[PDB]
Amino acid sequence: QSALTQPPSASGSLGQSVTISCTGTSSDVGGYNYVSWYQQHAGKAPKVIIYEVNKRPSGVPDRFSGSKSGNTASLTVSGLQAEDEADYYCSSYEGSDNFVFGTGTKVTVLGQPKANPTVTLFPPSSEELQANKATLVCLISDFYPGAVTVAWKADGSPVKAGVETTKPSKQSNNKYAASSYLSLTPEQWKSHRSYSCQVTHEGSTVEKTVAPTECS
Amino acid sequence: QSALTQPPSASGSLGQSVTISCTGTSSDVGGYNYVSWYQQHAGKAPKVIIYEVNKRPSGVPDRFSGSKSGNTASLTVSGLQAEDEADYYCSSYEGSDNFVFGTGTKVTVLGQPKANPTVTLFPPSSEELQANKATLVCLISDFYPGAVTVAWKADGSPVKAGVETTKPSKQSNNKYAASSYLSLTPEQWKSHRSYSCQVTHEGSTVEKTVAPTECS
Ligand SMILES: COC(=O)[C@H](Cc1ccccc1)NC(=O)[C@@H](N)CC(=O)O
Ligand SMILES: COC(=O)[C@H](Cc1ccccc1)NC(=O)[C@@H](N)CC(=O)O
Repeated sequence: QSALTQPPSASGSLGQSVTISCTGTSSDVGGYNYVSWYQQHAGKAPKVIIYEVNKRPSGVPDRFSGSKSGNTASLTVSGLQAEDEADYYCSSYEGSDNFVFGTGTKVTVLGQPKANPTVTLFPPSSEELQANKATLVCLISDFYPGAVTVAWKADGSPVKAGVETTKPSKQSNNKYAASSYLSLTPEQWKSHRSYSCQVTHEGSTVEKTVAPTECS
Repeated sequence: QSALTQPPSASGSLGQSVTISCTGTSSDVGGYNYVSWYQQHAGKAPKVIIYEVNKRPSGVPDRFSGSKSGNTASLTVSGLQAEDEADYYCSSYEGSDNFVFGTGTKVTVLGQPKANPTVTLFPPSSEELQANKATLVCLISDFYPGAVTVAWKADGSPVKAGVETTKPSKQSNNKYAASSYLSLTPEQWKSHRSYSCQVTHEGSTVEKTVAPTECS
């Protein structure tokens, strides 16, 4: 019926350790030894890092370890790293082949070094302009925290109009990425001098420009 | 690792009957009758919706069926109810360590017409190769539901590492558009026949190839 009361948040520090614990009743959790832990990364397939309460599949490292106490098991992670930022779930065998999960926890490894973005501007394909099209993409990546402001200007004065930015998403490196594209026209692209993309991240503005190259 | 595989998106309207797949071939023993189907709404904890190919726990409406087709675990949400729009995972238990998890299928009760992705592959601008670096940006715009799958190949052969994908973000036209990039040294760049990016999205599989002919 109900889930296994799991806290909604935790916080650790690079090298430290954090114990995420979920609780239930003496019917599902409290009765057996099948309290397992999952871990999916921000809207992405789950993964198992614990089973039979205190155990791990031949992949999860030695920082992962949970153990059942009362009617509540609990996982803890030391050697805390940035890549550990994620939502964890707790399961537990119920009655008639029934399995129950926790209410979820989102652990945030604090103390994570701050990064300034790396803006890469791109000129329309050698083939984009062949189909009578032209769109520029401002690749903002490798930055942290996860908030940024992307802006576009024409030959010098604002261009805001026909610009689509996307939310910032974590990468494989535990930092963020994010693009922003402009849709021009070969003609709305040629009849100019230089377009530029501006990325303001934590009081640190970056700004690359672009000009037409004949070849690619 | 992602042995089990499934559509990026599977959508329909009310009444319809979407049919998610779990074609986790990867050959396997081709005899793992333990396939589960976790349903994961947004902002909530997953939950076994079907288990053992086709067994259903207490609760689950008959609207759901489960089955293995040679090497294909499928699920069907006939009469697609509104409250059925979520992410639908799938799995097979292996070696008590290998809990392989599908990749996730996000159902969507159609809210607007279907919009296929508009991928445009970008090569590293000359000025960038003038900084001893290459970045290939794959821009995917104008689609729906907001669920895409991106693959990378260098010379036809997959590019399993160095690739980055963003998370679908609604555009001003409420049409999703994500972006994927692959960072590589000018050498890797120049040392390959042609580079290709190819997103997935409900049947269609548009792929764009880019050759390293650059001006620098
Ligand atoms: C997979 O565990 C089992 O084989 C089944 C339960 C089950 C099977 C398939 C899907 C959900 C639940 N049996 C068990 O887990 C039991 N061996 C353990 C217990 O009674 O606590
Ligand atoms: C029915 O719920 C299950 O499948 C669970 C957990 C699980 C998690 C992720 C992927 C597959 C299985 N599986 C089981 O209980 C069994 N596969 C393990 C056992 O028999 O002890």
